[PDB]
Amino acid sequence: QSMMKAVRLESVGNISVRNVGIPEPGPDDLLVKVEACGICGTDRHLLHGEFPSTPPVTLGHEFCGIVVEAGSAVRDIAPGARITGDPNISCGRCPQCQAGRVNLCRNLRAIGIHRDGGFAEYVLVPRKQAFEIPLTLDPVHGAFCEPLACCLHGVDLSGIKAGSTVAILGGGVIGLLTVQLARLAGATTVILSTRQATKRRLAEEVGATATVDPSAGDVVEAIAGPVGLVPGGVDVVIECAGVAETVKQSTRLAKAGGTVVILGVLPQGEKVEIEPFDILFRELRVLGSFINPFVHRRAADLVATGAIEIDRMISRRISLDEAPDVISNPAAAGEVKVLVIP
Amino acid sequence: QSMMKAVRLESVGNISVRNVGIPEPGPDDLLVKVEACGICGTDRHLLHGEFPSTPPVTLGHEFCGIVVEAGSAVRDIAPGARITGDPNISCGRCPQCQAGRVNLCRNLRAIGIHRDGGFAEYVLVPRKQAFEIPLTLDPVHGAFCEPLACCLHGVDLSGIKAGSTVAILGGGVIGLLTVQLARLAGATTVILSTRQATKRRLAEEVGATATVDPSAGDVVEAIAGPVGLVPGGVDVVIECAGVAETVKQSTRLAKAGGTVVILGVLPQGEKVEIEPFDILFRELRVLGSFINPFVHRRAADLVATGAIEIDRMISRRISLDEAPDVISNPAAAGEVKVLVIP
Amino acid sequence: QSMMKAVRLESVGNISVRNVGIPEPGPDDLLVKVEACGICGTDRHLLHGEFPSTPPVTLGHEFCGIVVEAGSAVRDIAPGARITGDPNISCGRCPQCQAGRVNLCRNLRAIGIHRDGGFAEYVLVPRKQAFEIPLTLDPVHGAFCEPLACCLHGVDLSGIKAGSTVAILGGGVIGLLTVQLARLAGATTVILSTRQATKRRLAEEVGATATVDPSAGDVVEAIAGPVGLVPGGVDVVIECAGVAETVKQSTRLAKAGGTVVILGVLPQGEKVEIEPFDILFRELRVLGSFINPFVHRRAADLVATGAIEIDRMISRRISLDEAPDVISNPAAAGEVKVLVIP
Amino acid sequence: QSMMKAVRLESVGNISVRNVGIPEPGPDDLLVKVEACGICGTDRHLLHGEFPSTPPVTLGHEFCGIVVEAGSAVRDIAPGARITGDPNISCGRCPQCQAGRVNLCRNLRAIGIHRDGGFAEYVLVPRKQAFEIPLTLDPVHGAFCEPLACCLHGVDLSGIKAGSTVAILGGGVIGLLTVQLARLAGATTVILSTRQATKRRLAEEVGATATVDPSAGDVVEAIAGPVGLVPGGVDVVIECAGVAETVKQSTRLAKAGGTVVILGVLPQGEKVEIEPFDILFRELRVLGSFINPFVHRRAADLVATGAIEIDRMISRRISLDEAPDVISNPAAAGEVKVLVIP
Ligand SMILES: NC(=O)c1ccc[n+]([C@@H]2O[C@H](COP(=O)([O-])OP(=O)(O)OC[C@H]3O[C@@H](n4cnc5c(N)ncnc54)[C@H](OP(=O)(O)O)[C@@H]3O)[C@@H](O)[C@H]2O)c1
Ligand SMILES: NC(=O)c1ccc[n+]([C@@H]2O[C@H](COP(=O)([O-])OP(=O)(O)OC[C@H]3O[C@@H](n4cnc5c(N)ncnc54)[C@H](OP(=O)(O)O)[C@@H]3O)[C@@H](O)[C@H]2O)c1
Ligand SMILES: NC(=O)c1ccc[n+]([C@@H]2O[C@H](COP(=O)([O-])OP(=O)(O)OC[C@H]3O[C@@H](n4cnc5c(N)ncnc54)[C@H](OP(=O)(O)O)[C@@H]3O)[C@@H](O)[C@H]2O)c1
Ligand SMILES: NC(=O)c1ccc[n+]([C@@H]2O[C@H](COP(=O)([O-])OP(=O)(O)OC[C@H]3O[C@@H](n4cnc5c(N)ncnc54)[C@H](OP(=O)(O)O)[C@@H]3O)[C@@H](O)[C@H]2O)c1
Ligand SMILES: [Zn+2]
Ligand SMILES: [Zn+2]
Ligand SMILES: [Zn+2]
Ligand SMILES: [Zn+2]
Repeated sequence: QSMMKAVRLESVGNISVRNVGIPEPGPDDLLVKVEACGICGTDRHLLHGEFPSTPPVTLGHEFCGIVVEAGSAVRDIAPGARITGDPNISCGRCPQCQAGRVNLCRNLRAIGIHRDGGFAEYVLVPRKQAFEIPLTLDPVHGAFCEPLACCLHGVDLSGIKAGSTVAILGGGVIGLLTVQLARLAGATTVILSTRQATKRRLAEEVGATATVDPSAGDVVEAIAGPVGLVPGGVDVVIECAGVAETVKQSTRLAKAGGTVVILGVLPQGEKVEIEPFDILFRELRVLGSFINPFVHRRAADLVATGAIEIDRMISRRISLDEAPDVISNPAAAGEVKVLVIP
Repeated sequence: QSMMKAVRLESVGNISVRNVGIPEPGPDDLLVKVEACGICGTDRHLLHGEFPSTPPVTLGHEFCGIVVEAGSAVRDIAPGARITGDPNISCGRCPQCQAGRVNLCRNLRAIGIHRDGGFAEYVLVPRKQAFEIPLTLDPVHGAFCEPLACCLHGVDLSGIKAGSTVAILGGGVIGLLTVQLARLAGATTVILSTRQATKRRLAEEVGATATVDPSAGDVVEAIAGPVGLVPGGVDVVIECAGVAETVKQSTRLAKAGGTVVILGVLPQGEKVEIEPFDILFRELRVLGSFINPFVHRRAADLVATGAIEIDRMISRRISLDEAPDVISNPAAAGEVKVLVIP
Repeated sequence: QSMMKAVRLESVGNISVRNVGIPEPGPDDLLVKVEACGICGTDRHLLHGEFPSTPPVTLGHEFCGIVVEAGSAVRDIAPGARITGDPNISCGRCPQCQAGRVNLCRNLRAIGIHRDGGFAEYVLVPRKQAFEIPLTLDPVHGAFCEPLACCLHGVDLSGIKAGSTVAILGGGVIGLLTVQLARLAGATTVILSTRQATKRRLAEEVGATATVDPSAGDVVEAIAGPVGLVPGGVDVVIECAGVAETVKQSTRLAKAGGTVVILGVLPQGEKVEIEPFDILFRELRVLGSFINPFVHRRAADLVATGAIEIDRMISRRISLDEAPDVISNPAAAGEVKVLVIP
Repeated sequence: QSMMKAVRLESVGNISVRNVGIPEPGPDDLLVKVEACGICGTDRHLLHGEFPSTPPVTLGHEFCGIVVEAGSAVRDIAPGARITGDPNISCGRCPQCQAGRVNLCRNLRAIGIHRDGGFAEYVLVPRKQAFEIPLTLDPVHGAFCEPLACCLHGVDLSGIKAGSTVAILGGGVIGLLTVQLARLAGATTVILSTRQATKRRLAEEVGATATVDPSAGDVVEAIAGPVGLVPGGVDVVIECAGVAETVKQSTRLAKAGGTVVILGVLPQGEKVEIEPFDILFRELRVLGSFINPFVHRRAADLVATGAIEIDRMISRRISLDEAPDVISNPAAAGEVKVLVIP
């Protein structure tokens, strides 16, 4: 019996590297030897039961790798191909799915959450979830297609176009990918707010035209106020922090007629105040943006053509054995993305 | 000197019928003999200084009438024509105006607020604000084009289409016109929530497929709950009450992927709680809708073709002399729209 | 061995009723006892090889019926349920599919074309293609969900909204369903052009505000000319005839800023002249509309709620044995839809 | 009496530099000392009566300059300010205008066509047509805001977004500005077809990822064919040549589900063949794009922030006296934009 290492969430709180069998693919699956899988802040939440899951299960939902076996029903992608995986499996038979709102599937299953994921030497990827990318690419770059696709869906919703002004709240990997996607979609002012200096400097290397530090003073006045960066507000605010303060500032940063996109996840049940008078009189749009419906191919192509800076986003590369400790502890100071390389 | 009665807001709190000169039109104005002007809940707010204004000023911004004099620069509408007036004058030179967001003009002036309005025998209407409608029409029907246009802008924003399910919160004139516009835009379920029986019955006569009474139990469960009218939520919620409770219920009535449109005006500075987790995970849209940008002609045409029921919306017809008392007191029990006929 | 009648296209030109085995469902299929299947003009084309197919094959792609067996993997629709079938099976793995353009799937297979269809006592319907509708419904009404869904996609593309003016060219079943969907989507003028009197009268019974006869004079002048029904053109033209003349008139019927939607199928390779100067200077939109992407559930719900008149659309009800003759001959004089009842 | 040179179109065929009075502004006008006015191919058409005009009239509709006098009603832009002018004056009172389709105004008047334009030392610009830009800017850059705004409207219509693939047909100033706007709007492949080598090289300096020469072989195969640049077609084709061949190739370059935008002006009455079968079965959009509705401020801001390369677009700078000859003759070999500097 041929074995492999896998980082397994045994149950809420219990995570370790274990030896498991190499899975064998059904007729519509690909078996993929993982080149990289990214660690997400969702993975920490999954560990502490803050998001649901079906333990025991191999974590990891941000991965790419080389197809080493195809199932008998798969005929258009062969062994040797490189793919990135869309972890979100929609059912195709519920009313959300039949309306094209596949991200809102009521039977949604995610690879790395309800099915064994990418923190392992090998991972099973159903064919429909597999997106082919060039062999000439840097081997780890494909691991970014998933978080990039989430950001691209948000940027699509926002209406950013040539000449837009944009504020992004939060300088994690989502904020920083969003800075880049904002510039690519034509924004000529892209302001990023984040408390860490290192992350502000990185924002500027990957496209931010300015940055602000919310420790240093009132961000709303710094950005939107009479002597701020963009007096009267920006066209688009993208909230990428998932904390009450940034959600709360978002509408006051928007100009009249502007849009707020909520990418950040605030804990369930937690409440934040809005002012409906202002939403009406300034005709705002407040839009939730959830995962990656029909954008994975575009995301894969952006990475394939080198339109996105990926290398500066990688803070660290670790082994499978090191993963449980990194996932069990909070992120390090200037940390953007940690890649698990099996 | 030829005179006329006008209902004048002398200053905050002070309203009475006065004799004023018949205005003489500039070269781009029409002088219109008023056939009807509607009283709005905004008119009560204006009286008590809750919305700003430039007193002393003739109130009334929902009117139609017969052109009796044209200014020298006006050449395409002659004396004898019937028109309805768009009260909202945009400047055309500020950045909102140049972006096509004329409802967000930073120099906005409204007839009946910053300029003498329609509670008078005659009213001056700049040509660009005048929309011609048929002489064969019921003389008072034109007075509804303004509130109808506000509702039409909201319905446009909402995305209601053939087969949509819709909940409307508040059974004033805006709610009830919105019920009708929802059906016309293709909604096959249109549910109206309002506390007054009389207004629920009227809702059903003008297109509501069901009504609910928020006194009688939990509206959210009655509409969206497992054994409610539309289990799982409606496609579109239009909030037309302008109170904290309906704003607050709106998102919980929407299905995943749904839209909330805020038409109702909540007092400035007043705060209401949302749950950002739900907005994100259920990918909601929350949209403010403000007045009547580029929809006045369509609104006038809907009234001209008889697609909207207007007669059941008129609760009472009063004289100029009776107006100060009706405006100074709260609305009567089953009151929908009061028309001032000079 | 239990048998059934099926109308089989043996090969190009060869069509007859044959006895075939009752199919047995795979684990994701439903076996459906057909209550009705509609005959389409596409079925005549399929017979004469003008559209491709994989003979021998049972024709019929417009059907509804009662589930009599479920495959082992199907758990949410049981025997006894009534369903309508979406005949268009998309692959989910090609680039069109992954972009959400499932109607443009490059591996598209249609029930009744590449797979055995509904002109039989029983039909296999993969679960994802099955849409549940009420048992209380008229048994034959479900057979209209497919052509209705095609029309609904066209009407969605057109931008028809409250107060739109609309011309529809061609009074077959597509034109007539489109008249109804135009009114439901809020059009207040809906003009239908067709040469047959009987079909003009029917158009008026199901929502057309006027009709025109292209034999009787210049349709462009009758509709759009200075003394026509809508001087200067309509907002939306929907071409539903599939002949060179209606395609050619479409742009001249549209007002400046208007939209043309092409629903009609003109023979491959056939050419029609446009005037690019006019398309530019009058800023027209010309849009192709192809089948039924993500609209089948909405179509099924419109039929379920009785928002569409179906009974007046049924010209005749025939047996399986009568089908080969009706399909082999051209349509009769006032013929709208012929239903095959097994 | 203080005088100035002006390039005047005396009547069809007759163009020369003349001495005219310096105009005096009405109360809503600005008097602008011209820093630059661009020559357009429309100016040649105007000379030979191919487009209408109201001679005698000063030509020039692509200009910027310094405000030297304000009319008494103008209070927000003072002498000393730099502005670029929107030449297209809409009436605000026709049905197109009231629907927000200001580019389709039926009473449209253009500065440089129906009113004295920018080929003069001074030009009158009504305040609403004046867009302020920075004094720190290169003095001639403002002259590009008008053609840039036309291209921006086209790019908005096209739906180009992050990751789009694009073909542009014609390498004049419109094509080349469109290459730049395509890249800025997020296109990762931007292919430009033009016969002149010099213009292909320039396309590559300002953002084209590839270029093709339609003299060298079949452009449709070179771009969209099985071994072309983008097998199966691009997302967006923008036709910028205004000749029958490029209009005709446009649809065959588009992928299934793609968009064609027609910016190019083909002579009135001239006809080109389309294939309606292909438009339907490949669900294409063919969109006319006409001038600059509500995009002038965004265009001015793109030039103000330096997001567009302007200097490489200027082929030559000439005096007023040289203008009649340049306008009377066809454009020179590698000519992109000629600027008249008074
Ligand atoms: N919608 C979706 O489909 C989707 C997909 C993936 C992730 N997410 C969510 O998106 C959010 C960001 O994810 P991530 O992976 O980038 O997480 P992250 O590493 O937590 O990034 C968020 C960052 O926001 C910054 N921040 C905190 N408070 C702030 C404030 N008041 N103002 C400005 N910045 C502040 C922090 O950096 P400093 O320490 O420098 O301030 C923090 O690192 C999370 O809520 C995550 O759950 C959503
Ligand atoms: N966005 C715009 O451009 C625009 C334009 C015009 C007006 N407005 C605003 O729209 C709102 C409605 O105007 P209107 O003229 O129709 O005013 P209205 O006569 O005040 O109508 C609102 C109605 O809502 C009902 N209501 C109150 N609490 C409720 C609850 N908890 N649940 C359900 N219904 C409730 C009341 O009827 P019952 O007594 O039967 O409950 C009340 O009559 C106002 O806020 C107004 O300022 C906005
Ligand atoms: N896009 C899609 O997904 C889709 C789906 C289904 C069908 N289709 C296509 O849509 C078209 C209509 O289908 P159908 O089933 O309704 O077919 P149909 O029964 O052929 O209807 C077309 C009708 O157009 C009328 N007509 C012919 N020439 C005309 C003219 N010059 N002016 C006005 N009317 C004219 C005819 O009626 P009179 O004899 O009264 O003139 C004819 O009956 C066909 O081309 C079909 O292939 C497309
Ligand atoms: N929609 C609007 O609002 C708007 C605004 C301004 C201008 N326009 C129009 O847009 C068009 C372009 O204007 P422009 O000022 O850029 O004019 P231009 O200088 O005439 O540019 C068109 C260029 O197309 C190229 N061309 C000709 N035939 C070609 C072919 N078969 N394939 C590829 N390229 C070809 C030519 O360059 P080579 O010699 O290198 O081929 C020619 O220089 C004109 O029709 C103009 O009227 C429209
Ligand atoms: Zn689903
Ligand atoms: Zn303004
Ligand atoms: Zn496919
Ligand atoms: Zn106009």
